[PDB]
Amino acid sequence: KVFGRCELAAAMKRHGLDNYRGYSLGNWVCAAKFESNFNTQATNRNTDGSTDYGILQINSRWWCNDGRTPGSRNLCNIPCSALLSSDITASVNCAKKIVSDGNGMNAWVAWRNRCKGTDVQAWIRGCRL
Ligand code: NA
Repeated sequence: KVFGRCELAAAMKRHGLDNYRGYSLGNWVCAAKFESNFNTQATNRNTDGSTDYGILQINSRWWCNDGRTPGSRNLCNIPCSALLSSDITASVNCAKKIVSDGNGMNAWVAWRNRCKGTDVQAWIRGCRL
C-alpha cells in the first residue's frame, strides 16, 4: 500500500504515535516519507546484510526475523514480512519499542539527517486529524 500523507498521519495517530516518547506526529510522517515514501512494501538491503522493512524501514539486525541476518535479534517478536502489511499495526508497535531504546528517533538515520530540527509540523499541514 502507498499511503497518502494525511492518510498515514491519521493511521499513526489512531495507533498512538502522535507525541509518543515526545515525538509529534509530523516527526513520524517525515521519517516515513524519507524511509519508504509511505510505501508499506519498501525493502532495502544494508551493507551488513541485514534488511530494512516497511514504512519505517525497521532493520532485521535487531527488531524482526527474516531468517537471513546471522547473529541478529527479533526484539519485536515478528517476522519482518509483517512490516510490509497494508495494516501498519506491526510497524507502529515495533517503532514504539525502537524509539524507547534510549536514542529516541535518532535510530532512524534519515530522521536525524532530514527531519530532525526541521518544520516537521508541515507534514501534517491541511490534514483532518
Ligand atoms: Na533478526
